[PDB]
Amino acid sequence: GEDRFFPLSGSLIFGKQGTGRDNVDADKVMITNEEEIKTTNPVATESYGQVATNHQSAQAQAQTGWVQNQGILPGMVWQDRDVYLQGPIWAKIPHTDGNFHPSP
Amino acid sequence: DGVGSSSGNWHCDSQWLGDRVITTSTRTWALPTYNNHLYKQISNSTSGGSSNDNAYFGYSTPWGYFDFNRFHCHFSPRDWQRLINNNWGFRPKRLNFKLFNIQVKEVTDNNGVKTIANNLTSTVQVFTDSDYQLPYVLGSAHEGCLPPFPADVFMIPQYGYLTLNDGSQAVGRSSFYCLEYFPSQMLRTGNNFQFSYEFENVPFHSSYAHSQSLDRLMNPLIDQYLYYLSKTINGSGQNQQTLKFSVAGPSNMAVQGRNYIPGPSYRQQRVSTTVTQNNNSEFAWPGASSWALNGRNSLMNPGPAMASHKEGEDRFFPLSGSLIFGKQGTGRDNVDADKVMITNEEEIKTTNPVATESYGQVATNHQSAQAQAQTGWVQNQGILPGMVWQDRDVYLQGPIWAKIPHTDGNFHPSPLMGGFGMKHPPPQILIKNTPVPADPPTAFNKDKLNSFITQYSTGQVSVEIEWELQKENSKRWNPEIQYTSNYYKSNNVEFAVNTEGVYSEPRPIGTRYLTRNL
Repeated sequence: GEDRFFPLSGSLIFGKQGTGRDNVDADKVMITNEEEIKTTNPVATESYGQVATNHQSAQAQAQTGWVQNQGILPGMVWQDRDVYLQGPIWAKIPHTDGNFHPSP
Repeated sequence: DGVGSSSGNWHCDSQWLGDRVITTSTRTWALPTYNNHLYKQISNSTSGGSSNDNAYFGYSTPWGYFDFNRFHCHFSPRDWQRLINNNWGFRPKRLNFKLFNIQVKEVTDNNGVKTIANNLTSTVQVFTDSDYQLPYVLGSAHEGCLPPFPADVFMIPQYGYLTLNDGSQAVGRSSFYCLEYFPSQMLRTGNNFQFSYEFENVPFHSSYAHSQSLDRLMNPLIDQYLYYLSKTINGSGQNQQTLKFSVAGPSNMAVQGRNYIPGPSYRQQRVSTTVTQNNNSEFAWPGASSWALNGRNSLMNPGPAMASHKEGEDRFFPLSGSLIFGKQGTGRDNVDADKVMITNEEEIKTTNPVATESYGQVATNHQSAQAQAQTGWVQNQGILPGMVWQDRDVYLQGPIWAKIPHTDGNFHPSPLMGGFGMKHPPPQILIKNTPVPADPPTAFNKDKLNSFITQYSTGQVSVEIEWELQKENSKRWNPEIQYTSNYYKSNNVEFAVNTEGVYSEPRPIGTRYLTRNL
């Protein structure tokens, strides 16, 4: 319902034909939208959720904090970033001891 | 096959085929009588009731076990060099264990002089647990392995295990195992024991470093076709805001986009070797990263795999994250820093974050015209979908394999201390002197016989492991780092015997010298 904003560094930004190198106006580029993927995936600009930070008691109220980042859990499901016609087809998975879901 | 014949010969050699090396090694051992032929339960309360966080309940057995889980057992320092200089990766394939030339000796102690005599008919009994039914203690990096130097004689360690407890008290689920209830193989002098084992397929260990870091994978000559937000404020003064974009390229290196990110981090406290720079407080236990289980804090010893000293400053090390090996002839407690050997993670800093430093930074709120942007620090990070790392390095003094606990699920079960995690590892090999009782009373008595004969056994073991090698294909032009000996003169030779006969290993030796492209 609000498309006015976008994640700072999380979005893909493509330039329009004949676009300068530096300090080009917002209308010179093409900003990518993640809208489709919001069913399985959290909003990039918002916290993942909320979690209890202490134990309640008769004396103590319950305090809960914000989860800013979250790793994988065992029940967790997501999708990969969308494939644009202006974007990369493949990538090389670095050769390493271990990697998780090596999708670029 | 008799008393006079020999059970087997001494076969110790390393034969290097192109793709595989076979390391045979033979030692001679001495097996005492533990617990006076008794099972006994042990707890903290047996040692002392001082700690809750330190609490245990378990059983010590008369049995003892062979442990060959360190590389120095199977490799000479020259064969380790030949391995780590010429090969990218190595993996174990098969294992062959022989036990032969067993000889049992009764100690008859007369109060004038203690006398030792050979006992021909006595037996020693040996079984391997191939069903992994007994608790598997080998993967814990306990002392008691084969000695590194083939000429030493080693005493076999006593077997024991821990089970569930609440405090020092047992739980209904705590299980008691009778090692005597098993089909062991009894054998006398003139009998030999052997078995073979084939390692389940595991990934090669990486003996290579990386020749380019994860954050520089790009072409330094060419721009990306993607843009970043370069400027927001359009100038000093009120109401100056402009979204301005720029092509990420060689000029601004950091802001480029990347397909992959470094591995997870669990932050460690940073301790400096030079002692004046450290805080004047007991921060060891209080200020250390730990993990709690069942209301019980287990200090986080090498949990993740992370670079140690960042770069250019090696003076410090992660508090509990580093591996610390002791030098030859080192005390048990409060030994000085120069008595031990501190391991360096330096190689792995290309794909992995520095252990002592935060993983990164993250936005903690939404900006607005009224509100500034606040960002916090990420102290620990889990796996993400684009995340890449490497495993901790394999030292010649360190563990070869570990047993992956049998559980519903696990992620990348590589042992955090090092080596090859295995669902079914090489089976434990347990050995005990069969008891010979002293003269029983002439009248029958219900009570079990508590009087035995002082006795011990000897013999030789042969541990033959077959390895699989991944050879260096590297195409780089310039020469490569290798492991060398310091040419400069010294009173002694490194990795050689002393004047009084004490063998020692001067420093730890990792596997990562050769490099490879990331």
